[PDB]
Amino acid sequence: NYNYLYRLL
Amino acid sequence: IQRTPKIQVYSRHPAENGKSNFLNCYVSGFHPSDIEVDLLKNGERIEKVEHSDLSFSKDWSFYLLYYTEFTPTEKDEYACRVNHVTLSQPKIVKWDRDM
Amino acid sequence: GSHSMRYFSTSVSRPGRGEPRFIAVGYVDDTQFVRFDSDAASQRMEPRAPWIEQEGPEYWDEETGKVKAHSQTDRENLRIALRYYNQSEAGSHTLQMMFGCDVGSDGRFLRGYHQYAYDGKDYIALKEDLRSWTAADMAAQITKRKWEAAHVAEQQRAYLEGTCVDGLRRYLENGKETLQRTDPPKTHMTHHPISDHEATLRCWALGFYPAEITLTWQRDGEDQTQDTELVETRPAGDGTFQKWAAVVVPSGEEQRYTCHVQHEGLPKPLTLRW
Repeated sequence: NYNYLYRLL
Repeated sequence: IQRTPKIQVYSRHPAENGKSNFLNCYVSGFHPSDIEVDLLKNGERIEKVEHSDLSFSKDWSFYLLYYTEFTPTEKDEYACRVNHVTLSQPKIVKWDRDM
Repeated sequence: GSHSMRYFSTSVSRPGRGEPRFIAVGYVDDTQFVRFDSDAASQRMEPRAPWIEQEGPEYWDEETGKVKAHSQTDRENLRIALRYYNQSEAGSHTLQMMFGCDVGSDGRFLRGYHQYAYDGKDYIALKEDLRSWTAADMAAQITKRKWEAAHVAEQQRAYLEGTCVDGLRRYLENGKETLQRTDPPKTHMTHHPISDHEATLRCWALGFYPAEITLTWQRDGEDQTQDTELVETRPAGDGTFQKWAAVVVPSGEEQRYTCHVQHEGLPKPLTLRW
């Protein structure tokens, strides 16, 4: 399962 | 940074003339990921060549496998032509049946 | 007995040639099982292993949702990194990410990963304590304190310690036949004179899985690195791997060299001698 990735640098 | 590809050209099974096989060109350890890889039969580009999905190693450098089904013969020469920004001219690696 | 799952993503900006290209792949151990390519027509996560095709339509919808979201996130991150380093929109740049987990033989959580690289080099990486960040330069230190203040590490723990290891466990059960097998290397040696004084001896390992393996040459029972050549482990294309190790020897002294092959699938390390 993939992760939910929304975090910006 | 830029890293030149290491290039390996080999068959999936040990070569036997007249017996179907796969011809592989494995490029690893390069950066950036923009690369052109072509298989050559007697110097001519083979048209149906598949490749693996782009991936990379722990050091972040990329690797790809290009491959095609083929049947080796006594008189056919095969090679892999790799085109990358770190190579001032494309590198053409001939297929050696014992690497 | 231990196992890993990894997802690898690559975002590459193509200035003057469209939006950045995004490619992601997933692996259990040395076995790929999914892919996504932003330039492909389907716009879906796609199976790349037989045992993941069991997964039903809700899986494929959900995993597609998640990878497209990542693709938009990392397009933004490309632009932010361009600002951090003060670079022009003219050039092409690369943002790679890797995340996943390791489990032990009993399936319990061993370690979690969540790491970025920019233009081929370390940018920011979650440390093994899943609490703190290692940043590679002053650009990434900007991000490090942003993510410390927002507690981004804590908010990843549920995935790394829960979803990831649960998914990995399920995959290892669904694909036992493929993933939980060991294929021992098939080995042989080749011999080529290169002049009247010397010869090449080449030790081969073929058809092995997983990819981890050790080939070493000994002369009169002592490890030998001088005049040896070891190529990178390479894929056969059928799910197994290949490697060789070669040594140039004085003609007539072939019998004092031995090649030693160690692999998970071998109950005893192999010893080859011409």
